[PDB]
Amino acid sequence: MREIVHVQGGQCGNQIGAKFWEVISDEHGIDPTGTYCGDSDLQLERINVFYNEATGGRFVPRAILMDLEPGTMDSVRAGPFGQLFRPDNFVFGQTGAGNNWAKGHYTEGAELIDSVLDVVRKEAEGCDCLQGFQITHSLGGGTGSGMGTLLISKVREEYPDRIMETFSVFPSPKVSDTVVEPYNATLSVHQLVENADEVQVIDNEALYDICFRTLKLTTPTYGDLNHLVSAAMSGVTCCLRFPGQLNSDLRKLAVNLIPFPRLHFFLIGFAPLTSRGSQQYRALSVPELTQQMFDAKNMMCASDPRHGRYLTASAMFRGRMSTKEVDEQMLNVQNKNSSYFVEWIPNNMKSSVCDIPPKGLKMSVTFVGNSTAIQEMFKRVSDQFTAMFRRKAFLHWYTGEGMDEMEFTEAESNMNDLVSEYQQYQ
Amino acid sequence: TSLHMSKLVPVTDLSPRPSFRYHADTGSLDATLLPVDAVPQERIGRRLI
Ligand SMILES: Nc1nc2c(ncn2[C@@H]2O[C@H](COP(=O)(O)OP(=O)(O)O)[C@@H](O)[C@H]2O)c(=O)[nH]1
Repeated sequence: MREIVHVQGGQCGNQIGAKFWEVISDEHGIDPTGTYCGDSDLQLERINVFYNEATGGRFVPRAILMDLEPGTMDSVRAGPFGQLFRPDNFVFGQTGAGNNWAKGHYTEGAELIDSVLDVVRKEAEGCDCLQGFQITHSLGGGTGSGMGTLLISKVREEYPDRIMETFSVFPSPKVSDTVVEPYNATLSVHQLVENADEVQVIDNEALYDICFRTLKLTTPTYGDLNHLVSAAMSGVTCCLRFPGQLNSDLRKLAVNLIPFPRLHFFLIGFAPLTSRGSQQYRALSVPELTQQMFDAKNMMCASDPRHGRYLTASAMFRGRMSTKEVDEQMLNVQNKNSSYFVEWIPNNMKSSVCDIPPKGLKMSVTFVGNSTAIQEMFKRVSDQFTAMFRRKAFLHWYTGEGMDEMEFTEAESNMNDLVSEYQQYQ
Repeated sequence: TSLHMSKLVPVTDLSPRPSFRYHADTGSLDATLLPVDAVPQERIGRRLI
């Protein structure tokens, strides 16, 4: 019935589409050549949520590749699980947005958008119905942040009532790649705030923090960081394909985590993540899942939630597991950490149960938490935005192809008042 | 006679003469099911390190 349409833009998007669809193929038993193995009913009884039967018995992804340079699509095609994707869903740009938001958006975001939205329309309307879109990209890049946001604008205008899920990785304050760093962040934010339903915040230095401090890796590559995000976004959507005792889809998450439609920014995490040093030494119990999860060393955002206040929460569990230890732990957090939760909403979190746990783990949990700790992220992006916008630095790359000064002034104007309205619920 | 003994068909074989050298039949790269009729092609990509 319902299908989630994955769109992935930028070279972070094309890599995250290869790694998210190989953990989906891992649950579903999808052979890399396209077939199925595993001999179980529960995978294929909802296979239409992600996969389309292609009259050969093979299951193709509902994934929309997106980039402005063909090198990063050659790498994901040559890699394992790369022959799953339909080549027509690949769109090829030739010039490329070189870390530049403006030329990513307007004048090399226009000649490709008329063909990639032709792909999206061909794929979505071919299905009988929709459940929503899920666009994963980067907001520090050129093409994933420039025209990845412009697709978000046009499919929202065309299809307004469908959900707008978007996993977006942000600038890292500590490690500074893409040296024109806050311009790409801020220009994408003041569009995405009023023109999305659910934004999930990923930050690469938080993912480095969970590799080093809880997973005990020595050399974490980009493959491990990509694999960690794929844990979370598979667990957010685990009930769309597997049954449960208390069922929740993406619209379930939107209606509960959002008190006011303007604020929809969340911290995301997955449990459990430990090394082989402590793999055998720990009980996989429901209190152990939630005590490890409610801390700063498991969030995928570089904002400490102890500095703010959890406005709304949602713990979405997985596996064969008792329902009393769900709600008793989700109320013990309120009775213990009462000051870390807002007072004018009682029972701030939502439970959900997916009966099928992930591969090799008997029980897991994902978490979507709307807090005011997102605000300290936006001050730490803005104080570098205005530090180099006052002194007119690097703006000849931004005014020579279509913008003016007013669009830049509206950029911090539309996110500093996001900061101010995060203050009023603190 | 150059015709047959009983009924009128020529008997002396035939004398053919082609016009040109007759090459380039334009072997089409599409079959009756029209995929492309693929042969191993070239990658136009970066070195796959
Ligand atoms: N989470 C994640 N971030 C990445 C990955 N690769 C690159 N990045 C980040 O994305 C930034 C580079 O942006 P990029 O995607 O190359 O620009 P674009 O191709 O024009 O969209 C760097 O600062 C990296 O920190 C990845 O595989 N995963």
